[PDB]
Amino acid sequence: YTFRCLQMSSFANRSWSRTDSVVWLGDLQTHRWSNDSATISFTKPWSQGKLSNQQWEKLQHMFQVYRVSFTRDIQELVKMMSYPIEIQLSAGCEMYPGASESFLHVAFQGKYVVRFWGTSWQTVPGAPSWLDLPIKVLNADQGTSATVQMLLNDTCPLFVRGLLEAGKSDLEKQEKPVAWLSSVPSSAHGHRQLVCHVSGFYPKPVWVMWMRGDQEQQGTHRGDFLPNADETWYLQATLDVEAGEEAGLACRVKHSSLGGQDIILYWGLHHILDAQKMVWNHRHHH
Amino acid sequence: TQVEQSPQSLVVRQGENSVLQCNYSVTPDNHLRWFKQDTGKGLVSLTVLVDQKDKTSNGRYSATLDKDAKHSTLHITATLLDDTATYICVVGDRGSALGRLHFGAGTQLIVIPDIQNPDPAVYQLRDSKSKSVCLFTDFDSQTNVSQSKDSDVYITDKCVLDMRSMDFKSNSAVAWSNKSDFACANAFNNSIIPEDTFFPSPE
Amino acid sequence: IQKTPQIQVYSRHPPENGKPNILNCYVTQFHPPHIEIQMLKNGKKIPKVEMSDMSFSKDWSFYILAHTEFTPTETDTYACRVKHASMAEPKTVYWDRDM
Amino acid sequence: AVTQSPRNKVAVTGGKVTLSCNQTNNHNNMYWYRQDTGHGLRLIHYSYGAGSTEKGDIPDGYKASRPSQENFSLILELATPSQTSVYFCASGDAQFFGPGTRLTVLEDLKNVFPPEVAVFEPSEAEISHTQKATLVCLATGFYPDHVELSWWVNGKEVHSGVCTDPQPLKEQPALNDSRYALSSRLRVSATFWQNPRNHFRCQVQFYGLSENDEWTQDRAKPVTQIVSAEAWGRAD
Ligand SMILES: CCCCCCCCCCCCCCCCCCCCCCCCCC(=O)N[C@@H](CO[C@H]1O[C@H](CO)[C@H](O)[C@H](O)[C@H]1O)[C@H](O)[C@H](O)CCCCCCCCCCCCCC
Ligand SMILES: *[C@@H]1O[C@H](CO)[C@@H](O[C@@H]2O[C@H](CO)[C@@H](O)[C@H](O)[C@H]2NC(C)=O)[C@H](O)[C@H]1NC(C)=O
Ligand SMILES: *[C@@H]1O[C@H](CO)[C@@H](O)[C@H](O)[C@H]1NC(C)=O
Ligand SMILES: *[C@@H]1O[C@H](CO)[C@@H](O)[C@H](O)[C@H]1NC(C)=O
Repeated sequence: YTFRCLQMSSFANRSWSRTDSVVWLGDLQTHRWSNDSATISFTKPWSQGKLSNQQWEKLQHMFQVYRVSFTRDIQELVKMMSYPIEIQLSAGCEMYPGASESFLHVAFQGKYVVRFWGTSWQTVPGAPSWLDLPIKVLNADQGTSATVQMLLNDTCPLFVRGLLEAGKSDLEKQEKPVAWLSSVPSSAHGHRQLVCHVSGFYPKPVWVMWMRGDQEQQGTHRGDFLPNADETWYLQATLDVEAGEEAGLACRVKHSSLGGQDIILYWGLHHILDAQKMVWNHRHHH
Repeated sequence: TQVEQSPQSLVVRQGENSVLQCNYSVTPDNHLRWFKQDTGKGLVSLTVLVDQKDKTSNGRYSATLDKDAKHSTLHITATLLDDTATYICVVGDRGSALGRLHFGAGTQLIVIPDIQNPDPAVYQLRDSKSKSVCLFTDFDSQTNVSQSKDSDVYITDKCVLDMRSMDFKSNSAVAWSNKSDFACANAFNNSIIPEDTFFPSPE
Repeated sequence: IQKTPQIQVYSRHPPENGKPNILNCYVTQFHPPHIEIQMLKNGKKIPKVEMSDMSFSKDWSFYILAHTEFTPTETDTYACRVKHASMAEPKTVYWDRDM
Repeated sequence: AVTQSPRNKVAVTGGKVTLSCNQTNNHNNMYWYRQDTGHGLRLIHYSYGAGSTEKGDIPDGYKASRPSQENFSLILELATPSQTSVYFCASGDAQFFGPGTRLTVLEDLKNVFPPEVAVFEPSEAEISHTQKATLVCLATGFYPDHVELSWWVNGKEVHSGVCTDPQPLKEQPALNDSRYALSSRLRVSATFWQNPRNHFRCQVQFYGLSENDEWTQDRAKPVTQIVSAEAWGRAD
């Protein structure tokens, strides 16, 4: 389970800027913090973990000052290093079964430039040389360094471990996939691309293949894992066959939420009927 | 106005201890610095306080910091006449070059000399070039000199005079008038003067 | 560098003509993160569109999720229209259930 | 470390005034504050290195410039009464402060005057009563209050037994353009004053107009000058 705090900061000019961030434990969103807002918002009932109303308030205020501070710093760094500017900051820890490890990566205009490593900021190999001075300035602050180290070394792992027992439930929830078939013209003359749509499954790991009874098709392509709004997943597995060779193919879906009982969709009664309920005029088709 | 200093002006007997208060609301508060400003010259650093509950010492100077209360005090042990300056509290909002300094309006510390034997007297002095002044002098620094409640008459403030040759010190104030009929006897009767004050006749 | 967005339109449940459903528009791989996403039924905007908060991948590029409540037909069209600094004209990608 | 020039300056409304800072410390960050009673220092303009310049909290009326690591000028294009202050530049990464510049901007140069200086001889009564003798110096009728006062004995500046008021005082407290006066005391032993061989000189340095200042008025030009009065000892 990888826990990441993700910060988005935009600087349009000297006077206008905003910063927004969100927090992910695994693929679940736990917090959100908008520029419009004073405080960090929970997106789960258990987002506080095992910290107490006092402990969290202190950690919150800590962040509240940071956000104001980070803002003025960068504006000043820019006056030093003679807009528009985008900064991205990713920090957290990947929990091992032990034990763990931490990270605080910073990106500038889309590129990965700085990390916090050991007791200070350093520029990542192959970084621009103008950043040397800003890092020299930023490393002269003992106070930030101290608080950042505690955050990474002690505070972050002790927090996440709180979430993993508090969100025991929502993390180990199971959701059954629902699949359906369809096909589209291939890019090749007289071939057909067949689609097996799989939707609404959690957790993420899943097995989808095109079969011919025994032999699973080697031309089976797995698409990207796309998200649903309700924290479930979407995948499609496609197969290119020469038109008139669809007959005898089957989509097979293996996922932990079913147990032993797969979804085996055959190309041809069940199929025919579902293809009738999704008919349309085919504008526009790509 | 995030850094406020207390008290506004302080007055101590030469040899005694003096306490100076500083309250700030600057956020964040990385460090707090005390400066001395010798009237006419620039600022000069005495001490810095960093930790959440810090306490430093620069010989006779000693300072304390309490961030939880956002408060610092500067103590001076065995004040000297040299200590007559303005003391300025400055707070820094970062631990690096990017920080802004936040200055207090300062505390004005006047260190009055001790005078074990006064000789209160007012003398008339005549101009070396062919006009006179009145010199009020050798009173103790328990006396204050009021400024003239008269149009044409001028009176100065207390001034401390150190003859380091003999380690003898005295206070003095000059009054003069454009007007002719100006006796020295009634020149400082704007102030409360000691019962022993020596008024020599000029006639 | 100024990365250009990719648009993906897909439904939450198997599409059944005349049955309540949700349409997802996932926009990815763009830069800078300022973006404007509208969803259109028959070329006109939709009154209620829910957005997710924005994030980015391990490759630092931004993604976001727009979704709307809809019931499909044989005749009705649905598209996702994106405005962004890397495009001179706004891109429009129509829903294609067969994809 | 940190040098400033000039130390005293007198301007007219609408004149140009450059204030020069210089540092041999090799720092990057240079600052310009101004000091006024009840305020604490206030940032006008600051700098991160050669060729860079920045607005402080109160930069209105001021352009700054940093030609090199070493020098940081504050420029006043159109001087105004409001800009009467004491200015400090500082160098460093936090800071180290210069000895300050005192500037006055006046509505008109018409009322600027040098001091008249006079020494008053020690009272006989004081000699008999205390065995000590106090000379008293008196600088009068000068405007504005930019004066430095020293005591000189036998051709060498003394500090022992010297006094000067902290403040000048207005010769007419009610009037706003009033002239100023500053007193100073020098006390020595009777027998030291009773020696005719001894020489006493009061010196007042006054800051006024410079080389390139237009003066069309009738009276003598109230330039930056030294005015002195003097006395010798006597057995009587
Ligand atoms: C971080 C992992 C821990 C996570 C566990 C908690 C989970 C709870 C979830 C809540 C959601 C959180 C929102 C997500 C936020 C993203 C996390 C990123 C962490 C950032 C580290 C925070 C730094 C903390 C120290 C700080 O506030 N510094 C402040 C205040 O410091 C001042 O005040 C202090 C006391 O208040 C001290 O006195 C200090 O000496 C003084 O200077 C200081 O001003 C820092 O300089 C601010 C910047 C810090 C980040 C640097 C960014 C990298 C540099 C970019 C380079 C490119 C620029 C070139 C153009
Ligand atoms: C947090 O952990 C880091 C890494 O162990 C410590 O920081 C330094 O680690 C580097 C190697 O990356 C060493 O070379 C340094 O000497 C370490 N610093 C110190 C102070 O020894 C860091 O000390 C830890 N922080 C805390 C407070 O626990
Ligand atoms: C700063 O930039 C944004 C453009 O994204 C604009 O809305 C704002 O008005 C700008 N401010 C200035 C200084 O013009
Ligand atoms: C972001 O928030 C700050 C206050 O925390 C505000 O000053 C700034 O104007 C905001 N930017 C906008 C309008 O997006």
